[PDB]
Amino acid sequence: LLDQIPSYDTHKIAVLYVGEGQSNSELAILSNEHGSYRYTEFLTGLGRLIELKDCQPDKVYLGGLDVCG
Amino acid sequence: NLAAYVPLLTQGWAEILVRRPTGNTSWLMSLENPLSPFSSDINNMPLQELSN
Amino acid sequence: AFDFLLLLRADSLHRLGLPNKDGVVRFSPYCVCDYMEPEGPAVRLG
Amino acid sequence: ELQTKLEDCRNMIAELRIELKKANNKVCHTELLLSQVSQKLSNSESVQQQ
Amino acid sequence: ELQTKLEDCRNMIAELRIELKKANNKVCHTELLLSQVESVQQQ
Repeated sequence: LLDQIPSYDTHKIAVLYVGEGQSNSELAILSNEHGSYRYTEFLTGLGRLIELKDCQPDKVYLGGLDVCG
Repeated sequence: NLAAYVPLLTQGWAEILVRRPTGNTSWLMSLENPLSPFSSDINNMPLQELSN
Repeated sequence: AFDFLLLLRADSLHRLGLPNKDGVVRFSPYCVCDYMEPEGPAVRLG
Repeated sequence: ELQTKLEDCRNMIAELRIELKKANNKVCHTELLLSQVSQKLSNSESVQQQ
Repeated sequence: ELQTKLEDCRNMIAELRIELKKANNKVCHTELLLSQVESVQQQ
């Protein structure tokens, strides 16, 4: 169990893209599959892009994202 | 990368030698901790260490 | 006068806008922030 | 009527951006695939010499 | 009318054309893939 307490502060940060008129629609924000080009480029700067099926959650913090895809 | 991977490979190797009243014990040692990509020298960080 | 003027805004196609009676900005199709230099034909923007 | 045209064009733009997401996701996927291939080739050369 | 025609101008003239250019970018990186495309470790 201690080995499962990480040696580093793990943080999980949500990222949401709000399209036109979705400022008050949770279901519409969550339904978003694409984003504006600026939003796509903004995502690329957040960190390393890690493919989940290659990740080990003990080594790379996935925050609860499933490896299975 | 020729000047990089050998120094990266070696610098975890060590010997701890305990001299005691009854003798000396020593182990050659080699760290399992890799060099941190986030805090090593920022000139170049190739993954050839893991390749070897 | 400043309190009104400083609420002037514009968009990526340069159309100027001011808050309406509800405080929501509308952008004009006829007024643009582009400094026009003085130094059939379509509608001429201001 | 022009509002109907606007909603039609917005539907078209939504499907175009779905296509953009599909294309960019394929770009990311095959970029990671070719990155893995490059790593594999370099590792293979080093491994043969080793 | 102002809002409808202005937002339709935005869509059709900026967004639609930028998306066509992004489809061009799609085929560009697809060409990158199409042009960019053993067990010795055991021993």
